[PDB]
Amino acid sequence: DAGNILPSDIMDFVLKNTP
Amino acid sequence: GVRKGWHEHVTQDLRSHLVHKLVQAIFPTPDPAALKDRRMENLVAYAKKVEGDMYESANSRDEYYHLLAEKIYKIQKELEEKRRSRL
Amino acid sequence: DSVTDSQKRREILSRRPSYRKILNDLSSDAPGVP
Repeated sequence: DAGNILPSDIMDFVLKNTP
Repeated sequence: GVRKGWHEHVTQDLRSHLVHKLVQAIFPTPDPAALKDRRMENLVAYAKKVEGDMYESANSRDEYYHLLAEKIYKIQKELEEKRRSRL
Repeated sequence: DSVTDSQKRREILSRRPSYRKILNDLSSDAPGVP
């Protein structure tokens, strides 16, 4: 494992978007 | 017979498709203003950097896909758990 | 469990319905033509 998870900020934006 | 043709049968084009899909995985459809936004570039930057770690650590084509496949599932779970509140 | 995180994880994939689905389907046609 070399960090397969993202920092919160990236996730925070993408979820805030919902097409 | 077999020396160092590993990276010879793997093209940049193939990888380009992988990185593009890597972005799609997180952001399926960004709007015109989002695409030209810094956040998007940072998102691509993630895909670009992760692409780097994969190629370096893969060592094998099967592993190359395997690492990405698990990685995408990990994000997918995280996104889903997040959506629970943001309904 | 955190030590053998990689090993323990590997076992889960072997019984991951969606992972197996996306793993088989997606790799079935890696795009790549100049």
